[PDB]
Amino acid sequence: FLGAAGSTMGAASMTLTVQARNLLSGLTVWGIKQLQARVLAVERYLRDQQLLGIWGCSGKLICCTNVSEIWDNMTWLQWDKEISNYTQIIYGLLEESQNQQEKNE
Amino acid sequence: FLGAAGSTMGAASMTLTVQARNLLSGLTVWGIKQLQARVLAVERYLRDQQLLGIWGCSGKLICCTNVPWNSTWSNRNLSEIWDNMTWLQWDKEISNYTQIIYGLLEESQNQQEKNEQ
Amino acid sequence: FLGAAGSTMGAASMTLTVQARNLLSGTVWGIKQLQARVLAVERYLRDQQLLGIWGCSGKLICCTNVPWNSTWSNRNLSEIWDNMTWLQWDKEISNYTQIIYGLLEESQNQQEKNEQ
Amino acid sequence: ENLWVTVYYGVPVWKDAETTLFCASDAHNVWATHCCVPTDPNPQEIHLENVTEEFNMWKNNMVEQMHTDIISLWDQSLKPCVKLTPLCVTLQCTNVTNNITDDMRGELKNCSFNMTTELRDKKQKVYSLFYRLDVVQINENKEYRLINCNTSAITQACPKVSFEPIPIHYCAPAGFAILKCKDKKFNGTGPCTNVSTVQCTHGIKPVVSTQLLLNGSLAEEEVIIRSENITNNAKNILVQLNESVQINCTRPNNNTRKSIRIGPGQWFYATGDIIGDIRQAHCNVSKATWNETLGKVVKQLRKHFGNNTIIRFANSSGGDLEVTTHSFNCGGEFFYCNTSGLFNSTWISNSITLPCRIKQIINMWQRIGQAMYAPPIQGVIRCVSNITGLILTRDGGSTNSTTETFRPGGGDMRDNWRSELYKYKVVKIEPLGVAPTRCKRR
Amino acid sequence: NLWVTVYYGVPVWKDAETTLFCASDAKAYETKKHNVWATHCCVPTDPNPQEIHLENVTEEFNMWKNNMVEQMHTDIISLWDQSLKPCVKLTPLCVTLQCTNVTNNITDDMRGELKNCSFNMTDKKQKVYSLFYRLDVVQIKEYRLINCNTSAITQACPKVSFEPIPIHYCAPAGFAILKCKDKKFNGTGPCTNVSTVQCTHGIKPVVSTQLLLNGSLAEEEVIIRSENITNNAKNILVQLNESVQINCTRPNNNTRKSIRIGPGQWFYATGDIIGDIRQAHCNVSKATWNETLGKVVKQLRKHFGNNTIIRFANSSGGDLEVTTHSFNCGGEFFYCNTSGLFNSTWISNDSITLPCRIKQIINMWQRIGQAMYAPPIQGVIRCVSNITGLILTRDGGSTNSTTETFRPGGGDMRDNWRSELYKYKVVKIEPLGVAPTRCKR
Amino acid sequence: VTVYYGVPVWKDAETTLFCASDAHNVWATHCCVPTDPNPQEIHLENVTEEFNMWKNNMVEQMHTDIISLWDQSLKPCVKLTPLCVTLQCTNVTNNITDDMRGELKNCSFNMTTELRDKKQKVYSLFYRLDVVQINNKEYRLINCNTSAITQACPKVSFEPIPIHYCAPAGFAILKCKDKKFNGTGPCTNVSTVQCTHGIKPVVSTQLLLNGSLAEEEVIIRSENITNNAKNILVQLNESVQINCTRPNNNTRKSIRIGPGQWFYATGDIIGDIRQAHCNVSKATWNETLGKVVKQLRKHFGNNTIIRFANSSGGDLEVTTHSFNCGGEFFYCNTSGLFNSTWISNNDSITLPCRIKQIINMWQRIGQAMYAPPIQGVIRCVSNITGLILTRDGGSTNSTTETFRPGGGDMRDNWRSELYKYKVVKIEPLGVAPTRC
Ligand SMILES: *[C@@H]1O[C@H](CO)[C@@H](O[C@@H]2O[C@H](CO)[C@@H](O[C@@H]3O[C@H](CO)[C@@H](O)[C@H](O[C@H]4O[C@H](CO)[C@@H](O)[C@H](O)[C@@H]4O)[C@@H]3O)[C@H](O)[C@H]2NC(C)=O)[C@H](O)[C@H]1NC(C)=O
Ligand SMILES: *[C@@H]1O[C@H](CO)[C@@H](O[C@@H]2O[C@H](CO)[C@@H](O[C@@H]3O[C@H](CO)[C@@H](O)[C@H](O)[C@@H]3O)[C@H](O)[C@H]2NC(C)=O)[C@H](O)[C@H]1NC(C)=O
Ligand SMILES: *[C@@H]1O[C@H](CO)[C@@H](O[C@@H]2O[C@H](CO)[C@@H](O)[C@H](O)[C@H]2NC(C)=O)[C@H](O)[C@H]1NC(C)=O
Ligand SMILES: *[C@@H]1O[C@H](CO)[C@@H](O[C@@H]2O[C@H](CO)[C@@H](O)[C@H](O)[C@H]2NC(C)=O)[C@H](O)[C@H]1NC(C)=O
Ligand SMILES: *[C@@H]1O[C@H](CO)[C@@H](O[C@@H]2O[C@H](CO)[C@@H](O)[C@H](O)[C@H]2NC(C)=O)[C@H](O)[C@H]1NC(C)=O
Ligand SMILES: *[C@@H]1O[C@H](CO)[C@@H](O)[C@H](O)[C@H]1NC(C)=O
Ligand SMILES: *[C@@H]1O[C@H](CO)[C@@H](O)[C@H](O)[C@H]1NC(C)=O
Ligand SMILES: *[C@@H]1O[C@H](CO)[C@@H](O)[C@H](O)[C@H]1NC(C)=O
Ligand SMILES: *[C@@H]1O[C@H](CO)[C@@H](O)[C@H](O)[C@H]1NC(C)=O
Ligand SMILES: *[C@@H]1O[C@H](CO)[C@@H](O)[C@H](O)[C@H]1NC(C)=O
Ligand SMILES: *[C@@H]1O[C@H](CO)[C@@H](O)[C@H](O)[C@H]1NC(C)=O
Ligand SMILES: *[C@@H]1O[C@H](CO)[C@@H](O)[C@H](O)[C@H]1NC(C)=O
Ligand SMILES: *[C@@H]1O[C@H](CO)[C@@H](O)[C@H](O)[C@H]1NC(C)=O
Ligand SMILES: *[C@@H]1O[C@H](CO)[C@@H](O)[C@H](O)[C@H]1NC(C)=O
Ligand SMILES: *[C@@H]1O[C@H](CO)[C@@H](O)[C@H](O)[C@H]1NC(C)=O
Ligand SMILES: *[C@@H]1O[C@H](CO)[C@@H](O)[C@H](O)[C@H]1NC(C)=O
Ligand SMILES: *[C@@H]1O[C@H](CO)[C@@H](O)[C@H](O)[C@H]1NC(C)=O
Ligand SMILES: *[C@@H]1O[C@H](CO)[C@@H](O)[C@H](O)[C@H]1NC(C)=O
Ligand SMILES: *[C@@H]1O[C@H](CO)[C@@H](O)[C@H](O)[C@H]1NC(C)=O
Ligand SMILES: *[C@@H]1O[C@H](CO)[C@@H](O)[C@H](O)[C@H]1NC(C)=O
Repeated sequence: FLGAAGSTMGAASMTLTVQARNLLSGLTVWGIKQLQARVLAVERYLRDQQLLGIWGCSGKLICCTNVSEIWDNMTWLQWDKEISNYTQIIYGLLEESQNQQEKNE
Repeated sequence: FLGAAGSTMGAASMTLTVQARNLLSGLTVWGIKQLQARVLAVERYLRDQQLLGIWGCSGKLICCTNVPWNSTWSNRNLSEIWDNMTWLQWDKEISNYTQIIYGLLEESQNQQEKNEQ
Repeated sequence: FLGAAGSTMGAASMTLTVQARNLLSGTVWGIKQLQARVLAVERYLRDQQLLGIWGCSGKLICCTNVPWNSTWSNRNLSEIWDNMTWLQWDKEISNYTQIIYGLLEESQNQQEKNEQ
Repeated sequence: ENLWVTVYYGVPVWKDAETTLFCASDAHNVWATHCCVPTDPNPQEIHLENVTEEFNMWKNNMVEQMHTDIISLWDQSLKPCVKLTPLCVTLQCTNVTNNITDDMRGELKNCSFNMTTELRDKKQKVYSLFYRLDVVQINENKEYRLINCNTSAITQACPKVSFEPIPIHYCAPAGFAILKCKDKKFNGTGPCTNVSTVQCTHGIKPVVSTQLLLNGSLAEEEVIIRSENITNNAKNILVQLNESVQINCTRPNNNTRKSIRIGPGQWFYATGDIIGDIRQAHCNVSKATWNETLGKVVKQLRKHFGNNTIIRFANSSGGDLEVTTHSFNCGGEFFYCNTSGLFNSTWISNSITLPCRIKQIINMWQRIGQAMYAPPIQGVIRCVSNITGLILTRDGGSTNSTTETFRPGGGDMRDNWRSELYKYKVVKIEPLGVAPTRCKRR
Repeated sequence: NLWVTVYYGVPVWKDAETTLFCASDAKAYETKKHNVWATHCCVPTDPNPQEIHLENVTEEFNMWKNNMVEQMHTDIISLWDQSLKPCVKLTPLCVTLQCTNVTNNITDDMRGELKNCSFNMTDKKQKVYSLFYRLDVVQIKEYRLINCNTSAITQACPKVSFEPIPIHYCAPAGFAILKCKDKKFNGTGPCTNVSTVQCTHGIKPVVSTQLLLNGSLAEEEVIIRSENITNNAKNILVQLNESVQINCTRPNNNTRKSIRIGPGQWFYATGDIIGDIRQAHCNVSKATWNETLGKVVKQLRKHFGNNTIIRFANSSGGDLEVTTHSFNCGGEFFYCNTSGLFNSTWISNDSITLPCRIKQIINMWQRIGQAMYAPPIQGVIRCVSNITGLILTRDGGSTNSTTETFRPGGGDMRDNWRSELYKYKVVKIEPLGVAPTRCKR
Repeated sequence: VTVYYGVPVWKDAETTLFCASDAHNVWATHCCVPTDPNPQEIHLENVTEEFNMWKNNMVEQMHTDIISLWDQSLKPCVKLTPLCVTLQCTNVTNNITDDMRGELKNCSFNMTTELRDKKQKVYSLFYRLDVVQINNKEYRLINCNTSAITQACPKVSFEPIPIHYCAPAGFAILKCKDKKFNGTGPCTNVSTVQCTHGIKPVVSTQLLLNGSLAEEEVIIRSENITNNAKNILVQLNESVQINCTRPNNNTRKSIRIGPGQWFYATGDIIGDIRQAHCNVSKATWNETLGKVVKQLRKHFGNNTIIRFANSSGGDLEVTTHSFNCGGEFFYCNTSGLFNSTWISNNDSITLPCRIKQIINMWQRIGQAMYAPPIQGVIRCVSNITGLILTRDGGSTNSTTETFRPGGGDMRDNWRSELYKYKVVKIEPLGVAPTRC
């Protein structure tokens, strides 16, 4: 599952199908809290799909976009923390690029 | 958002796709009503996507298809329903038999798939 | 809906839309209904994600780059697409479902990484 | 070879499954507590040609779920009601003798007692009538207590709740389906060769009774006898009749209701004085229909016990009234009728009046941590019901020269709800699968 | 040679009845720490209540069939009742009370108004005493509390505030709220200046009768609105053009007497009064009221004739909840007379003082199976409120006359919300269009 | 900037975990989800993760859940308000040993019965700790008229079972397998799991009973070791067995207190009356401290003298070792264990115990449970798995450190097992620069 977390950014790209499937596949009064938890889990799933939708990456695990070269000595949980402060800019740019791509329709 | 009633223009449908960003933008007593509302918002989203999928229009805003237009539905030619009529008015004109058009769209996509697979 | 259940495998292929239409939709009672709606969504999404992983999103029928292994079944196409139904087929290859599915996920993973 | 995997979504396959079913019904009843779901005007069956499927009325899922839902509704309806805990006081009880017929001489008591008032510093003296089944001696002397004052709190059932059965249709959500068996004699278990798919059940009235099943479905053409391991005495026998038998029941006394305020917004409904003379409650079964009906059951029954023997009917075994008598709920009144007048016969391989007892303190789900008080009804009661089946048991033993004695049985409510829901099963639709074809590339 | 084409993102909507969510701004729950409104309507809103103008859209509105009103009414009741569930039940107080009159430094306007009651409170008994207002105590010099024979009295919890804060109702995704911007809109029919919003402007859930306090004002003129102005069974809601300031007080400096009635179960009784005992009252500017009422008449004559005499009169008999200005000031419950406000005939030194009664056992929302006890408030109460609208009714029988009579009245509560939600409508968005008709694949 | 989905990353997060258990018990009727008969764990090669057991929200959740279940379980039970009456006691002198003189009293009282217009006179025994003399000898219960005292239901068991906490979808629990991890800082050899191990919700004070043992020497964990305001949690390598008993053959009288309510009174003791007690092997205890002392010297100096002493003060909940054995509540004197000075250079220890019935559970003032009596002789055996210690405020003006037993806050007991676990939220969506 998360076994590739400590390897390298490149190699970990080969386990994307494992992680994607495992996040969706998984008396009653106090239990309302569990019902709320189930609904929230569904919304989290859809939130990611909805971002892929507006960015034009729907249905993909590896999406090519329109917006040094290491990928060996750095891993996920390192590199992605370093760009935490830049990431929101990127997300805005990904949406903007798709908004312009949509002109051709 | 609902920025126009400027006839059935259709040139700016991208604006209302913000309702497809509906989840991105997001003691229990009456919290049940609020929970029901969250569930229904999800179902409405999924039902529209399922329907576009089954018809072969998924991923697009403007889907040009294989079902011919019938005179038994509306016979106003084109300028009447493009330059002079609004979307609210158009929906009223074809308010009836939408289940007919939808059923035909599903049949058409099934034929398109069997002819390829 | 399930009217095609007794028909042959190649006949039932014409009712895929019919069934897809009703898989999502079609104070004790209140809580049961809410729980039922949540379940319907969860099951629906699990099946759709799986088609997405396999690269079959948006299609009722898709072909993939996975050869049929000769050990999964030993029957002719004239005997598979006719002369039996899907209920029978599902039982006959039941013990390989998770194998085939794993292969489908891997085949698409390779197809996708190959595109950069 | 050259065959390739092709994936199909929307495939007509399924597996047995347990899911949540929801209520639907047609146009203050406890059986429709926000059951705001219409049934179809046409709950159209989809016949499945060439489909044979296995059914099992025993070890089903629908029966247990129905049982659970009924108890839950029952309790939910009683929660917001007046507690009668303050009435567990010593009663001063004497005999009701004025215009009482012989059959009723000792049946009713006239009890006076101290009761609470709106204010904490005030008390009132009141009286009411009770059936002897609800009142017992404290030690020996007119000092009595209610039967459940050493067991549990008694909750008064709320007025304006009828509890009258409404056929309830159980519906499966989304990807689930209910399959129905259309055979006439499927006999409880095994393959059914004539089946159909439905979205909701036919509508089952939650009638609560013992020994005899009232207002259910009839068998088509012939009597059907269903039992798990029928050549045993371990399991009961369910007999579904192919014709109904009417049973005419009554509470002939013109009873009244005495409304007593017991606190700041709380009322107790007491049995008041009776207008006119007092007679015994009873049920009438016509001999003209019962003897023939029973003979038909025997003919069908004598398949499993050899085709050459004597079938006898006898009364129930000892135990609580909830199991030894026939329980009815008519107008909200609770009857416990003596069926030994019906089950008394010898069958050789060649008007019946049943007295009834009445109770106000009820424990119907075989639980004693709860109890309900049934308010009196200000009027005279008559009801006519359809006997659509029986729950019977048989004596055990061996070396009795194949002598078979049958007796009324049941009392376990889950078995009443097998007289319906025997033809239905729930399956999960699993619309995704693979098959080989001539499609070499994606 | 025309073909079906499918469009997603079509600007089409339908009338709808849905569940709106309740929201408040980001400061409301930081300042109003124990306020039920801020606590439960916790979703932050109003960063920018941006409107989308709908060019060329005519939309039909109906304030008397508006589901938003019914939802608000239910939400207010539900929250109120939930808030009292864990509070102390004052059942030890349903004992005979022995009472005498408070005659200590009392004015002439309150003789017999306050009573000093004592009783034996719950193997042990403790004689206790407290002060009560006349309205809460009924003779049976033996007395009992009102609402002691039909219902239980629940003490409101002193730790939770019900002080109104603005409430915004917000559409769930898939829905939108349309606003009528036409000025001088009378609550019904087509509106041509229309815009779309995510949430309402913020309504304070103020509860009052006869005079509506702290609402919004009309932009240009007094607006008279009714379901059927020619009927007599309907109320007339008058939205004022300018506010009228009303200054209310409970001049008596009260103390609190804490009595323990169980294991952490405390009862709060009125202790005694410091200083002179005086009558509670409200003041309005006389000149302002006169001009305000004249404006109401000018815009009322339009429906009755400009040669028709309009007179105002006070309320009919009935319970205080409908005959007086039911009002909450400082958390105390007031019932002000108002007959000094509605006493004139209109033909084509500077203030008015309204005496007020105080009551502690309150039966809210016109229900009778429940009662609430309001704990005493210490010190002296003063508040200033804005009269933003009136609720008037009209006497029938005017057929045989040239004069119409208007009286204050109405206590249904929904009307207090219809007066703010009248410009809003909820619609469902239907983004999928099926066949405008254009091309083959 | 390529978009990837299914990326193995996460961030620390606070969520609600659900309870699961292996297959009338308070946790069994809650932790309804069966556990995996064969749980899996995934080793994460080359993953370093920062852990902090003192900031672990899993502990805060467990604390809240344990209290909530306890309180919910006691709701549908008998209130003992009707029993707050003057009681009339006589000292029990019936073949009582010296150490039990004055411990038991026999009171008569007038209580409720089946009917509200009748009363009954009953007699029962009370432990002195539950009864206060009012100045024949008149008595009332402790906090008789100020606390809400609820009878525990005879039908519910509070025996701890090894409950597991499991992640909801979207979350994972990480484990620190480093054998010497001291509760804070980076940990290598991190594994991903779906559920925690089974943790028995054992309630105790000075000594931590049952649960896990350290594999490599004694491990001492604290938030701030030089700060005397903090407790020191010491994990042992081998357990110390304790044999505890309530030797008196007591009986139980079930009497009616209301229409459908039963009250359980302590009845005449059948056998002779003796003091309750716990047995600790003497040699084992002495070896155990020697191991603890060596590890303490590593923090306080190898030329520093280590001394053990009893509690400095407080009420029973902190001055004694408390525990529950089969429903009975013990308060044991540990001064017999913590009495030695350690110099750098067949017997047993008996700890006398007191029994108390009205329990101020979770240290809440005004809320108490009445523990019904249990008939017969009660025995239990337990494992000391760890100690809670504190140090005296002697500053630096000493060559000797003095350690005393701690106790009180329950969060520290639960931290003894939930120290290797961390909860993280999985965030599968991310981006990276690629040549496409
Ligand atoms: C640390 O772990 C140990 C175990 O390794 C644990 O000690 C065990 O405690 C249980 C419960 O107190 C003991 O089991 C009891 O034994 C008596 C013997 O007569 C039984 O009567 C008890 O039965 C009850 O439940 C029945 C249910 O049907 C009732 O019918 C009956 O009347 C009783 O109510 C129960 O089985 C067990 O014997 C000990 N183990 C040993 C070795 O003695 C210890 O408690 C844990 N530490 C802490 C602090 O909890
Ligand atoms: C209409 O709105 C006005 C405010 O615009 C409301 O009056 C205000 O009510 C609050 C709560 O009763 C008062 O708060 C108090 O402030 C004093 C300050 O010394 C403090 O000691 C008290 O404990 C309390 O917090 C506030 O002062 C008061 N504003 C004014 C000008 O007096 C009014 O009640 C609203 N009308 C209605 C009917 O709700
Ligand atoms: C079986 O069905 C009959 C017919 O509906 C039930 O008897 C009727 O109950 C209603 C209740 O309002 C009365 O108004 C009718 O007058 C009754 N019928 C007759 C002939 O009097 C009967 O109660 C049902 N049986 C059971 C056990 O519930
Ligand atoms: C209300 O009545 C109580 C008695 O029920 C009055 O309390 C007494 O006041 C005198 C004043 O000299 C004291 O000496 C007594 O000790 C008080 N009695 C008690 C029981 O406290 C009280 O003053 C009256 N209050 C009002 C406003 O009339
Ligand atoms: C309402 O108006 C009255 C005057 O009509 C105010 O009462 C006066 O208050 C001043 C305060 O210094 C006294 O000197 C006067 O003697 C009072 N006059 C009378 C007739 O009693 C009253 O305070 C105003 N109320 C409010 C809420 O502002
Ligand atoms: C861990 O680091 C070592 C360093 O020599 C390396 O050889 C090994 O491949 C790394 N493990 C993983 C999972 O990448
Ligand atoms: C739909 O059918 C009704 C039938 O009464 C008719 O009045 C209405 O005009 C029809 N609408 C359309 C769009 O044809
Ligand atoms: C059932 O079998 C017959 C042939 O025996 C066939 O004609 C019919 O179409 C089949 N039914 C279905 C649903 O396919
Ligand atoms: C009076 O009550 C007793 C109760 O045991 C009963 O035996 C007796 O027959 C009754 N007398 C009547 C009805 O006269
Ligand atoms: C009929 O039911 C009995 C019940 O014991 C069973 O043994 C028998 O096999 C069933 N018959 C058929 C044809 O399934
Ligand atoms: C039963 O039959 C008897 C015959 O005399 C009759 O008097 C009685 O009314 C009948 N009861 C019912 C319920 O039909
Ligand atoms: C029940 O009453 C009906 C009339 O309502 C009558 O025809 C029928 O014969 C009676 N049944 C019995 C068993 O007496
Ligand atoms: C209080 O004073 C009024 C003055 O009219 C009088 O009628 C009433 O009887 C007095 N009540 C008491 C309790 O003294
Ligand atoms: C309290 O009870 C005694 C009982 O004799 C009575 O005399 C006294 O008047 C009562 N006190 C009050 C204030 O009701
Ligand atoms: C509304 O107020 C303005 C002043 O702000 C005034 O000029 C106008 O006349 C008023 N409206 C009416 C109906 O009098
Ligand atoms: C209300 O009080 C303010 C001062 O707080 C004063 O200026 C104003 O005139 C008063 N209004 C009335 C109607 O008395
Ligand atoms: C209304 O005023 C009249 C005097 O004009 C008075 O008699 C009547 O009682 C008043 N009614 C109310 C409710 O204030
Ligand atoms: C029970 O009540 C009686 C009443 O006379 C009293 O004498 C007796 O002492 C009471 N019992 C106790 C233990 O207080
Ligand atoms: C440890 O305790 C000392 C005081 O004894 C304090 O100065 C220091 O900051 C503490 N360290 C941490 C990490 O809190
Ligand atoms: C306690 O005494 C009873 C007396 O009947 C006896 O049966 C039981 O075994 C004794 N138990 C112990 C532990 O001594």
